[PDB]
Amino acid sequence: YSGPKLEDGKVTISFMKELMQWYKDQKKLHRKCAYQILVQVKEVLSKLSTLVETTLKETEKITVCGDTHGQFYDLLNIFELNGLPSETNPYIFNGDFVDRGSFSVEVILTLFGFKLLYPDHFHLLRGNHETDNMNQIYGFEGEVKAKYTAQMYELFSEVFEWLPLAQCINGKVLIMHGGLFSEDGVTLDDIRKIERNRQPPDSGPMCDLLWSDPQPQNGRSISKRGVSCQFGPDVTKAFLEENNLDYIIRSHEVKAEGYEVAHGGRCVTVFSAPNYCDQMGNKASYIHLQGSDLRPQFHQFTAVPHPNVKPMAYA
Ligand SMILES: C[C@]1(C(=O)O)[C@@H]2CC[C@@H](O2)[C@@]1(C)C(=O)O
Ligand SMILES: [Zn+2]
Ligand SMILES: [Zn+2]
Repeated sequence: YSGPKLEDGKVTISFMKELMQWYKDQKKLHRKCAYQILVQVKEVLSKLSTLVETTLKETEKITVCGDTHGQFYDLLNIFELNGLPSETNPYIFNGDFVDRGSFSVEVILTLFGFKLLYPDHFHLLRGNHETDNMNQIYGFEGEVKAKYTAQMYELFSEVFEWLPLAQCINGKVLIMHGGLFSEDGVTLDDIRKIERNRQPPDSGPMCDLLWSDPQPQNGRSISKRGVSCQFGPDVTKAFLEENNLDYIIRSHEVKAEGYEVAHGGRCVTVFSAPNYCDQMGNKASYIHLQGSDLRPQFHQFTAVPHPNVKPMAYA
């Protein structure tokens, strides 16, 4: 084995650079190194609140990306366009790192590596795909079994359970993969108190955070997905008012231009998987936010070439 190795059992920037190249070239991280990253990131994640609360000073910025779905080559492209993560270039990836795309193992170990390297500046929130039900069906379990073992997959599942569910920046912008709630009256403190180390329930706020979608019309609707609800602009306004927030950023739906701003400015979607599943033809975006100005700035990008593996090849 001549690939990337941890230094004194820990991730370093030189290791991350070697890993990205190893992966670009379609090579596999030694099972022992993958194991070490999984055990170490589980420890880090298990210490975090369900609601990560981050302060951005007025000179600081942060980049928010939505779903990536195993599109490793597009992930590399985000880092080339926007710079590598660092203490001065923080990232939030908003769920759905795996499944559908056929380089899910490469995406997740790269993201985990950076979480380890910059724990206070590199943020991962759970998506509806960081769950067992979903992985068993949509490729990630298949991909892990092919590249490693069922045992490695079980370890991934355990780590996913520790991913936080939401992140609030400056007490003003709340970020979650899915969206808001099937019931009124949910508070930031309620989110902080969610016992999140589990597979999500079929209902309730942990389910909603991972699964809900905005709708244009006032009210709530039963979701077409068969889980959670669609929520209207009235739901969003009431939630922001109670919680003294300005707006929410969420992901979880493909958008032709990579983003959408709904509810009169209150509910932003960001989606970071361009030409989703080699078929959608959509643009992707990431968002920049600055401490001095938390309004969202959208940066669009398009798909780049990848090796000839079809989406869902391991599904
Ligand atoms: C279909 C998607 C998925 O399966 O995760 C994929 C495409 C849009 C968004 O990401 C989606 C709807 C989601 O629910 O996360
Ligand atoms: Zn998704
Ligand atoms: Zn989703």
